[PDB]
Amino acid sequence: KESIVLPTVGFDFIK
Amino acid sequence: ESIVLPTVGFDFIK
Amino acid sequence: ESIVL
Amino acid sequence: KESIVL
Amino acid sequence: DTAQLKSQIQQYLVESGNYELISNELKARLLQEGWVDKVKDLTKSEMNINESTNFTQILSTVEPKALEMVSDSTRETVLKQIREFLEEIVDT
Amino acid sequence: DTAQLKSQIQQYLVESGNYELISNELKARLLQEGWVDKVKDLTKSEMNINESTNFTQILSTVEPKALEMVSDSTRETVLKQIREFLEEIVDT
Amino acid sequence: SRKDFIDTMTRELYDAFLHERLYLIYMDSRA
Amino acid sequence: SRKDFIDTMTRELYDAFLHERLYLIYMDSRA
Repeated sequence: KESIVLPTVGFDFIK
Repeated sequence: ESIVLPTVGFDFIK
Repeated sequence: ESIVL
Repeated sequence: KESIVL
Repeated sequence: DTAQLKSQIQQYLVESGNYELISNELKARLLQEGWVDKVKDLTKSEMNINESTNFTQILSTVEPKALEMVSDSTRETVLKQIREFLEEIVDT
Repeated sequence: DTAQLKSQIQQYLVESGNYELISNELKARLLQEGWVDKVKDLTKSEMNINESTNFTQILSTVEPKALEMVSDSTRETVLKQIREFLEEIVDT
Repeated sequence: SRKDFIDTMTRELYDAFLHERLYLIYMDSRA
Repeated sequence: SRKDFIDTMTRELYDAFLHERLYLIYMDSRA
């Protein structure tokens, strides 16, 4: 709720 | 309580 | 082609 | 051949 | 730079907050269709028949069947929102 | 199976809790060495030279320098812990 | 040209989103 | 050998850990 939400390793947009 | 998943930055595969 | 925010 | 044991 | 452009997209996608919103919406929607429970029960049952259950392995048997089960409403709404974001970010 | 074995490693790496433990340790250590702040200030100035600030772009200029700044203590401790885990998982 | 670019970029991002969604179900399922 | 296998797997995992750590500094830095 204070920091930015990063995608998990499962989010394979690149490679 | 739940398991810690790595972020998109953890590029073990490729 | 290009990415400008 | 390489195996993965839990 | 083709692979470097994808970094800029992903970069701005996350920083602008659009990644959070879309991943959240897509969860909520897929959850209401019962698409989650349908895909969940398939993975669980796929895990019990085969002793060694690797993700990349079951991905090949579950993924294709799961994409089509996505309600057309949901699929089109998300695709639209993604494109709208891309349309603003990509240059002329 | 080479790319499929890396899937099994990462699977068990995360499920066993070793991913959590090692990343936390690695954070705490690098944070106390001031390796974070050094890499922090380094990326910032690396972003200032180039108008377009992409992670993959600066990665080629920052990554190699950051590895070496890792204290010999930390690098060996983590490498050891990683290998110890691998040694148990991989079969003979 | 640019139209064809966004078309693929859209699908690839859409797939990433769903691919990740599967992964979270896989991992959460093994619990 | 099996010795050489784990040797590479070790380095790749160590790199992944540090690669991720960098990314988090990058993303946190833009804040």
